[PDB]
Amino acid sequence: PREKLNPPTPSIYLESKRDAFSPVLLQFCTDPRNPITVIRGLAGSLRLNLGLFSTKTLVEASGEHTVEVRTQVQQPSDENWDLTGTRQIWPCESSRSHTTIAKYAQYQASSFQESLHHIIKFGTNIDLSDAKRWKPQLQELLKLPAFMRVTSTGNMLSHVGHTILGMNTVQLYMKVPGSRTPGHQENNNFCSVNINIGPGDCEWFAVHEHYWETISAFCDRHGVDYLTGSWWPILDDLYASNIPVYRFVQRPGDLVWINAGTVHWVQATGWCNNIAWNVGPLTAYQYQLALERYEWNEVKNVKSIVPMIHVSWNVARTVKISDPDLFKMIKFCLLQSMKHCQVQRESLVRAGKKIAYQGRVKDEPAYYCNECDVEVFNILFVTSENTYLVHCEGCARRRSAGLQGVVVLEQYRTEELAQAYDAFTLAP
Ligand SMILES: O=C(O)CCNc1cc(N2CCc3ccccc3CC2)nc(-c2ccccn2)n1
Ligand SMILES: [Co+2]
Ligand SMILES: [Zn+2]
Repeated sequence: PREKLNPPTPSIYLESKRDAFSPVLLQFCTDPRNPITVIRGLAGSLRLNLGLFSTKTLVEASGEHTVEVRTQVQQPSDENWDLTGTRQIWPCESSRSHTTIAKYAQYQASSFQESLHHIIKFGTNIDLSDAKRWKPQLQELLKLPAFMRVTSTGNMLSHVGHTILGMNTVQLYMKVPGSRTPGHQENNNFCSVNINIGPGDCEWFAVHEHYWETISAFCDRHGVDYLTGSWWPILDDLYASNIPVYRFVQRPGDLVWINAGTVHWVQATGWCNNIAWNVGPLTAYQYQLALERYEWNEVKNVKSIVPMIHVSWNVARTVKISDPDLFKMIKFCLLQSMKHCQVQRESLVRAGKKIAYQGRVKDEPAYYCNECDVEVFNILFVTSENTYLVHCEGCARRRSAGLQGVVVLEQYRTEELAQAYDAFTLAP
């Protein structure tokens, strides 16, 4: 029906700072039945100074900061045309270039005044990770309830132990009308927090995680990579497949919570800035979706930007988990991980290959394979290309000389993992 295919937007209006900090808010935002939530009056209720994220303030703060520009043809939010302008298509291609905040600002400001073109420029992926450079901005985001913050005990990304750019650091987007964010799910299905600084609106579209394989099938049919390509759903295709589509406007000061694995796309209707980062709540729902996308990525040779094995061990070492469903999932992941390390050690020892203990140091990143981008946990196959390259076991073995010239390192002895694992118990 027309009613079921156009579901109402899950919405919250905070009348007070107290309601912002209610446990009811966290349960509403993370409810699997709410794929996306818009929190009206969030900035006002928390007295957030969003002026700190105004274009004028940003220019003064770091005018020469790099902006990744996406050049796009301006089109209505429910349209994406082929080159002839006669039919709708899924692929939504852009050109990628670079400029500065100061220069993008002048373009943003000048277009805004002139309104008082066919081709537009979208200022993307602006990196607000530098804690000194963006101190007042980042400090302002400490006013949010804990579950929404960049860093918190209940956020899996706060147990990584190092920076994951754009996930546990804030990204800024500077927009003019028509600036288009193509359809996607977040890295490893992690939740996202997005605030419109404004002065104008953003239009949002979203589909429940449940339907993602159908959207992936459309992408394949229309010649674009679902996981890594740039695409814009044809709404009529979605409706013809009985897929409900959420549609709403995000006004200045409104916070959008993108729940785990929600497929979403966005278009600026006015001139505005957006800020965003990811959160991974420590729930069975989020953890399951994170691990299944982790496994699917490996099938499809796509890098998992969240190193889920590394993360699961860190969580197990420090966090008390009381939910039996989530505990079981983490416990299983850890046991599989120990077994996988063990198989590698045994085959290395059978081959007569030496393993050196390397250990871990503070702030050390998690490693990925240079050839296939898979997470490489604990047992590292290392080659000298000063410059060292890490490989997974398969790719190391595949080298023309096999393991000749490859040094194998171990970052955690069996006993280290066994002791961490044994201490990880279900909390009362
Ligand atoms: O419009 C907004 O306020 C939110 C923008 N969100 C974006 C924006 C964004 N990009 C800027 C938008 C854009 C425009 C045109 C082509 C490609 C892209 C992708 C990079 N990428 C991502 C992304 C990437 C990987 C995993 C998860 N998310 N998210
Ligand atoms: Co995104
Ligand atoms: Zn590999």
